[PDB]
Amino acid sequence: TRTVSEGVAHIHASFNNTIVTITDRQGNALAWATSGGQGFRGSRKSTPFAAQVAAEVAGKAALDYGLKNLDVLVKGPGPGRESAVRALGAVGYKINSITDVTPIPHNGCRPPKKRRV
Amino acid sequence: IDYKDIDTLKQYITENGKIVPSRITGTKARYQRQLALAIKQARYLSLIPYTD
Amino acid sequence: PQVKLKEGEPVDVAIRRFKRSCEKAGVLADVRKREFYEKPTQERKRKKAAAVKRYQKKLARES
Amino acid sequence: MRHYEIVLLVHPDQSDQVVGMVERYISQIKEADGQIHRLEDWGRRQLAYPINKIHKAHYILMNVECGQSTLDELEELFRYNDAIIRNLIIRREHAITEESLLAK
Amino acid sequence: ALTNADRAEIIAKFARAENDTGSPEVQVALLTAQINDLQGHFKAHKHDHHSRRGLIRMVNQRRKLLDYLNGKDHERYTALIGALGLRR
RNA sequence: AGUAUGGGAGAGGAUGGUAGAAUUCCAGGUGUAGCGGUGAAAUGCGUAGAGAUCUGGAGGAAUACCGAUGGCGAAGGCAGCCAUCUGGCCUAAUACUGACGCUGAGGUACGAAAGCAUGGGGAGCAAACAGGAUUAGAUACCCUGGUAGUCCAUGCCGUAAACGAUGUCUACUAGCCGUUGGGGCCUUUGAGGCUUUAGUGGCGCAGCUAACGCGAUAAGUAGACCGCCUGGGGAGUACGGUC
Repeated sequence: TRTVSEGVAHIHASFNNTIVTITDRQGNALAWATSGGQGFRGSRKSTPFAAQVAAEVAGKAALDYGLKNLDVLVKGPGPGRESAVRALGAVGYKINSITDVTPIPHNGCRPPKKRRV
Repeated sequence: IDYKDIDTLKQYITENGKIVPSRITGTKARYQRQLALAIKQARYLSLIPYTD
Repeated sequence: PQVKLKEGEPVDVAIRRFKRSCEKAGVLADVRKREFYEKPTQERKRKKAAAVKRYQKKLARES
Repeated sequence: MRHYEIVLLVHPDQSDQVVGMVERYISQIKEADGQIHRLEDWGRRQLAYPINKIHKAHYILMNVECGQSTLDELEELFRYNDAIIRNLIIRREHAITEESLLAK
Repeated sequence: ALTNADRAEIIAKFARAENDTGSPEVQVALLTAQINDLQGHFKAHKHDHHSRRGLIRMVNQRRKLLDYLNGKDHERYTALIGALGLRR
């Protein structure tokens, strides 16, 4: 219905899963994909392959909205960030910027205890 | 050094807005302490950003 | 960061440049440190060992 | 009798009243005791980060010397004034009168 | 606190000679003035132990000087403690 | 050994205010099938809409970068910024007092964390506890939740591998390389180089040591005073007493 030419891609990468969300500016969502949705159940969610396939799914869905240039923001550690941004370019989008925006506390709340494995 | 010398203050700030260690610029310790104090005062006065 | 793009900059080269910028910023190191809580005793021991290693490196590079 | 340096941020919508604010402040300080050793107006500067969704403000600097009661009442007025969104007060040694940088 | 004029007043009053700033009378008077002055501070800041240590140091120094003066000359000791109001 | 006058550095202490990042919760906009978690899973959350993303509120606790084998403090300890009150230390030259000193049985003051009492507060974390896993069994290590507590005001308790496993004070005894706060001198225009002093580190001669090692910050050469030891267990235990 709505036509948008430029948008933002948010990548939430962790040690367990990666989420790719396509939004317009001002922060309204358009489409989103995840490793769990494209199979890769369980431990497989963290592999770069799942990240790349999820990114391709998200880009293909956004092309229906019909935008070409997007800005990429990466938040979180974990593999598949570079794979995800590469896949977004591979769908033929023009990336306008790519930034690292993981939040950092100024010595705030106490973290959980260390694991004795 | 005072908090009004914004140009010299930015001379010792990275692009993220963080203070540069004295190892990188060869500054003396006494000057570095005053520099950090002035940088924090300027941040509070909002002449320079906290982050970015 | 904010890795903006030239007209001729390829996606792969842009991503490599962005990786270099993130590694220079060292945000992931702070993210890793924030994950688990470290006792002040452990922090002091780690810093003492790091200082010893740095002084040994300086002595080795001087002589 | 101590020396202080004061920085005040004023809402630009109330920059037309800054003359009244400064005149009454300096008049009170003077009729109590002490002198004003510098008055400076940097103008309507842009902010590095917004405060209360405000992106620009008027900067006034005062280098004064006064007493404890005067300092208390200045704190009182600065706190319960509304055009003043931020202030900084710093104890100083020696009197500063020279044209400071960035004042222009 | 005490100022230069305040200290000079006590020094001039209790001095035993010209430029006499080292006499036991002068030292005890200065310590007494400082101790009486700090009582106001320690009423409002009862949990300031780090400064109370310095206060006890002042008290002990005053006691040692008084004992030395009493050993040297009894009349000067009595006159000084009478003038300063100390009970011993 | 101490006093007066000028100058200097500091997360030294107490009181009050204030700033920014982040976690949690709440309301709302976009938007739709998963999210979360592990070695692998499961418990758990979600189609009365989660997670993701954007805006706006509430509250508590802690202060990234600077940051350092750095600094301050008797020790325990002390880190955002500002003001008020306040202790000690370093440094120059004169002036002043004239042994006023050192140590210290009893005594007294301070003294991490946990804990206790009365009243508040409660984001995050988390003894006890509940559930899910692993295992021959699991009462644990792992996962999801979670109360006291951690925070504040006023008191108590008086213990730690409270450690440099090294009581306090004084004098003397090759050198080499760092660093912090001052003083002086010399270059010659501004940044360097020599000295001296009080701290804080790395090697090392003599000497010492069972050896490891210490070595001007002695565990060397001597002096003053105090505390403590006398095979391993029973035992820092029993009885008596003080708190």
